[PDB]
Amino acid sequence: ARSAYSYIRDAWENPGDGQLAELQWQRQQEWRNEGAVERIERPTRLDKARSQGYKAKQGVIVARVSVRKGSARKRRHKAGRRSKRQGVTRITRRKDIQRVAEERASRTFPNLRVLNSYSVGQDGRQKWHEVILIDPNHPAIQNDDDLSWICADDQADRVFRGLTGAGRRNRGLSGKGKGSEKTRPSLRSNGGKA
Amino acid sequence: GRRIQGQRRGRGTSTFRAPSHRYKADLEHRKVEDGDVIAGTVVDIEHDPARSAPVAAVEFEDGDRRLILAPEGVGVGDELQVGVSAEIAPGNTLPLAEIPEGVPVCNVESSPGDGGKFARASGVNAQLLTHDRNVAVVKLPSGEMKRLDPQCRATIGVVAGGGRTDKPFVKAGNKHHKMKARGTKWPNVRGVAMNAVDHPFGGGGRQHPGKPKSISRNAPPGRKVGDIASKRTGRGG
Amino acid sequence: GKKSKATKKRLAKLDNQNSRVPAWVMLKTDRRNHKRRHWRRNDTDE
Amino acid sequence: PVYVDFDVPADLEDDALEALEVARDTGAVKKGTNETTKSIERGSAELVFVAEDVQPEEIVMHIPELADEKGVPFIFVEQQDDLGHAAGLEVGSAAAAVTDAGEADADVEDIADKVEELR
RNA sequence: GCUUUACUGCAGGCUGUCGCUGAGGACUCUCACUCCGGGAGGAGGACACCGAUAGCCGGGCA
RNA sequence: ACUCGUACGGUCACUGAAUCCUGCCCAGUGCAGGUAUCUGAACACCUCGUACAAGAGGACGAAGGACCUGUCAACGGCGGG
RNA sequence: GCACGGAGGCGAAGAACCAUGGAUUUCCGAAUGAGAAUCUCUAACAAUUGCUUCGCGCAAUGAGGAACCCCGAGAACUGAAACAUCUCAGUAUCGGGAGGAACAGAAAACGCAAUGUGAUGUCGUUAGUAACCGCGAGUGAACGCGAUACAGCCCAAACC
Ligand SMILES: [Cl-]
Ligand SMILES: [Cl-]
Ligand SMILES: [Cl-]
Ligand SMILES: [K+]
Ligand SMILES: [Mg+2]
Ligand SMILES: [Mg+2]
Ligand SMILES: [Mg+2]
Ligand SMILES: [Mg+2]
Ligand SMILES: [Mg+2]
Ligand SMILES: [Mg+2]
Ligand SMILES: [Mg+2]
Ligand SMILES: [Mg+2]
Ligand SMILES: [Mg+2]
Ligand SMILES: [Mg+2]
Ligand SMILES: [Mg+2]
Ligand SMILES: [Mg+2]
Ligand SMILES: [Mg+2]
Ligand SMILES: [Mg+2]
Ligand SMILES: [Mg+2]
Ligand SMILES: [Mg+2]
Ligand SMILES: [Mg+2]
Ligand SMILES: [Mg+2]
Ligand code: NA
Ligand code: NA
Ligand code: NA
Ligand code: NA
Ligand code: NA
Ligand code: NA
Ligand code: NA
Ligand code: NA
Ligand code: NA
Ligand code: NA
Ligand code: NA
Ligand SMILES: [Sr+2]
Ligand SMILES: [Sr+2]
Ligand SMILES: [Sr+2]
Ligand SMILES: [Sr+2]
Ligand SMILES: [Sr+2]
Ligand SMILES: [Sr+2]
Ligand SMILES: [Sr+2]
Ligand SMILES: [Sr+2]
Ligand SMILES: [Sr+2]
Ligand SMILES: [Sr+2]
Repeated sequence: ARSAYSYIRDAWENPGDGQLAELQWQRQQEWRNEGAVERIERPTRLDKARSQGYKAKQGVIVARVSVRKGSARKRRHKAGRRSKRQGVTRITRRKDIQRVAEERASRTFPNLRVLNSYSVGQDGRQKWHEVILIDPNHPAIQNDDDLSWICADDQADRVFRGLTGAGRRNRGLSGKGKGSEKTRPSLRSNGGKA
Repeated sequence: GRRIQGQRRGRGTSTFRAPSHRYKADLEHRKVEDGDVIAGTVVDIEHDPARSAPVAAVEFEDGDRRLILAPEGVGVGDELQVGVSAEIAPGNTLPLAEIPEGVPVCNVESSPGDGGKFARASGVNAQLLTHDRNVAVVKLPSGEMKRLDPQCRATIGVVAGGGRTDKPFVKAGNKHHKMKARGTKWPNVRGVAMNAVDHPFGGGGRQHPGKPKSISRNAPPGRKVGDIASKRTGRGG
Repeated sequence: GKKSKATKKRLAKLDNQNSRVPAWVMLKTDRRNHKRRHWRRNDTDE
Repeated sequence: PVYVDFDVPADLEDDALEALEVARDTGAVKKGTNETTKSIERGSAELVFVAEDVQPEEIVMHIPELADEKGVPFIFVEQQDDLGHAAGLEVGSAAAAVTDAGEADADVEDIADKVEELR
């Protein structure tokens, strides 16, 4: 039969309809009053977190992060530029907001490593994402068959090197064939043209 | 070119800041619970560096010693009241609602409880004209009819120091001393007297603005100089 | 000026270094303090 | 609160929890929102409880309407930990379901009846 | 380096539109949101602010 | 920042103590206000087109402009016959 | 010791010397009790975190490293015989971060279209080809093939 989870999932397909609509309207009022990174006891979208790797266990942390909405907050050129490099208003950054959120979360919890993240809405001036972070030093995790991989040295600060699911997608690594000529194995090795 | 003086201002560097560390106090109305059971005694009259007008030090019943924006005619010993039931006497503060139409007031609040925003300069006063259950109409010093929440508090009387403007400075040195008590860069070099790189009006053999002075409201900073969005100029017509 | 305890330790070290290469080092090496300094001609750090 | 559409009197909640406790000793009961959900879906449920202090609310938002289109009666409990204690758990429980009472069928019936009346 | 009704652009301002954003070609309301208030509460209000885009101005700047 | 400031204020400009004075010009340019009619973008809407889409046209029309007015201690002008 | 002196001493109680392991290891320094131009003042994981016995009790982070590597920010001189798209170039330089290598990686692939190939780097080639471009100057792949090395697995959910 359908899992209880499928119901949370199905609710979030139309965050603007039904009970979820009213919940969000209520919640955001409180979220707007909270900081940039608020640790939370439980995921807001359980089905999504469990799907991404979350477990109700010691060493697993969840945090909600908000970021200002919109394009780049770029400073206009003070020195000479050809028309082409004078733009300031329509230029957007290359990292999506979800990625900016994962990094702020990870900076708040220096000892934890980002596992994944998902969206929990936005209003007219900001976006919220919840981020799952793991304590690579806690034995409950070092002994987990599904999460111990994140304890390896080379997984340190993984989010800052684009090793996140959101990181990999933003780097154009989704497709395995056409269109990924300059994204795989890395943007850098391809001269930064992807 | 280079940023004009008006643009250096916004950065709030020392040259443009007011000598705040020398200013005395924020003459905002006292905050009363209700009832008007607040009275104090004028304990002293002082000079206010920030406004070139006198201020009065009041000692309130509950033990609070605060400087007050004093109207004309207030002296040591006099008792002042602040509250809804305060007596309609010069120097007392109360909401416009409690004030009789046709009475000059000063230090009028813009929004109830803000402490006062209008008519605070030397010898000026607002004039309460109309009352109502929803709107108190006041005539401000500029002569404009302002609609205010009748819950906006004011002080009865005109501000102390009237006529300060009647006497000329006579000397640059006198202007100087006053300017040193304000957030202003003085003296003033004319735009026409500067190099083209420094102002829209600079440059040219003889001095003259090589352009009309009435500038559009939409003009960007650095260009908005001269007569800003003038509806008209001159004395004629 | 006024010297701190540390400054004084550093100044003292500079004074000590400012000495001759012992005569015996000459013989032993069979034939110059390249760091000889003068208070006037030179300038120390700080 | 968004999924709650009527308040239950402390007394009623009292009787319900007790009925639930004797249900696990005698009959059969499901502990957990997931198990509770499948029971309501498989139709093997007589009475389902739903805590009211559940945060986030999405975990249980579906129980009410799901129960209606399945005839299954349901009742609210002010606290999550009581439901878990009553359900015989050393932890809390956002929802519970009596999968066939046990020498409590009589009580369960009345509670359901009382609830319907309570709208 | 400087100028301007030189060429081409870029900030910035004004203006419409979409999102924020709700209920009953002009209108009422309150619940988001804004402001005042120590607080209760008051003022305002789906506007404004902010994100996006479109038209006009634009030697302020390249 | 101005600002512990509130029009007897402070911002932006011009002229440059006192004294006697400061004429004519609003066509151009600038600013500002108004504006029946005209013109005036995008989204939404309508027609054609496409099993859809590109696209073509339409209706509506904000600021702006056309047009009218105000203004020279506003840029400036006050000739030849 | 360099270091070719003088004096004196150590070494058969096997010194010197070399290898491995251990001891000692002032102060400043990430610098961490507070402060300071390497010192001072009155018990210290400062600060941010995780677990928590809710007590700094147990732990993590911080800074360094020649370049290499990953993720972000991103010029201009220059070329086009001027110059704006283009070029120089995702170069210089900047912010963040890991390792001994990084990154990638077990198909919602390929599309020598097939009765065919079968994770991913990389090397040779495909090729200055296709594609881009004031269609100017210039920019510029991929599939495949030959090699190198080869390796495939784990969750979420259903049912418990
Ligand atoms: Cl991380
Ligand atoms: Cl003055
Ligand atoms: Cl093939
Ligand atoms: K160039
Ligand atoms: Mg398993
Ligand atoms: Mg004050
Ligand atoms: Mg000064
Ligand atoms: Mg002057
Ligand atoms: Mg000059
Ligand atoms: Mg200029
Ligand atoms: Mg002149
Ligand atoms: Mg000596
Ligand atoms: Mg405020
Ligand atoms: Mg120029
Ligand atoms: Mg002059
Ligand atoms: Mg002069
Ligand atoms: Mg220290
Ligand atoms: Mg050239
Ligand atoms: Mg590589
Ligand atoms: Mg050419
Ligand atoms: Mg290229
Ligand atoms: Mg290919
Ligand atoms: Na971290
Ligand atoms: Na010296
Ligand atoms: Na020059
Ligand atoms: Na004219
Ligand atoms: Na050592
Ligand atoms: Na530590
Ligand atoms: Na502790
Ligand atoms: Na050339
Ligand atoms: Na040239
Ligand atoms: Na080109
Ligand atoms: Na072949
Ligand atoms: Sr680190
Ligand atoms: Sr004030
Ligand atoms: Sr105040
Ligand atoms: Sr000039
Ligand atoms: Sr005149
Ligand atoms: Sr000297
Ligand atoms: Sr619990
Ligand atoms: Sr004169
Ligand atoms: Sr005119
Ligand atoms: Sr293989």
